[PDB]
Amino acid sequence: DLKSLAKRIYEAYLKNFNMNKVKARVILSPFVIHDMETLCMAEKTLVAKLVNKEAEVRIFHCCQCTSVETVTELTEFAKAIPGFANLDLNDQVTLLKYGVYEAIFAMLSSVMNKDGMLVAYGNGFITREFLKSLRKPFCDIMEPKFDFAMKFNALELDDSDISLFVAAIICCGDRPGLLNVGHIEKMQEGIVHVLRLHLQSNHPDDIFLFPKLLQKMADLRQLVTEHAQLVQIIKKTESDAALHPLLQEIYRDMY
Ligand SMILES: O=C(O)[C@H](Cc1ccccc1)Oc1ccc(-c2cccc3ccccc23)cc1
Repeated sequence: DLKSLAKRIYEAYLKNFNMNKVKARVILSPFVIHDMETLCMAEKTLVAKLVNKEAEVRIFHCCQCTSVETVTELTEFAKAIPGFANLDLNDQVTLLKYGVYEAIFAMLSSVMNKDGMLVAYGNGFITREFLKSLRKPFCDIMEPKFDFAMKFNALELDDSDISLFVAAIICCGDRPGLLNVGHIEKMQEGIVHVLRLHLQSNHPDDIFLFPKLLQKMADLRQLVTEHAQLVQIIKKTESDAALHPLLQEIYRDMY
């Protein structure tokens, strides 16, 4: 009843996300981008988009491409959440608008380790060092995300846990401008119930796992606000680039 919903959500997650934590950890052992030199050759194989321009922009263009891919996937996933489809159109869109970036960063942790992160479906590996060497303000984009990932990854969740977490992020009753707050809260109530009990079953060796995750939720909301603004800065300060149209609509006057 509760069990089943966890199965249905986990399977939806498995069908709809190209990257998951089992597949990432397996990979994490091909091509390393660690300096401007190795970056260029990376751009002779991996990235088929910009295919000069300032290195900082090339990098984060490639990053926004993946954001958009994930927004697509999160939409597919959400449709498979029992009940989601039945929400008002405008609500489904508002939930995803305010939800996707929080969920993006949650799942990004899966491909990050203390050295760097998998990129482009796990065929690239850009070092944390390298990113930290990019000119301001670009060297300050990914650092807070690695910070979050190291704390998240310490909880040692698996995909079954993550799938329910991501569902709970999306189905959140307090996003600004919802119509049927009542119904979304009822949905949230159900999922969060399943999540807490699931964590207790799956990880009986950690009493406080569920509360730890609620704290991570708080962390991600702050992480997203900070990201929105640093994005805002870069839009004003740098025009050599341009933000993807779809991301422009998501970022718009939210936080
Ligand atoms: O939001 C995102 O998609 C990423 C963060 C992320 C990283 C890795 C995986 C998932 C998400 O942040 C971005 C940061 C910077 C730019 C960007 C690039 C070039 C020109 C720009 C001009 C103005 C504003 C922003 C510009 C795009 C996305």
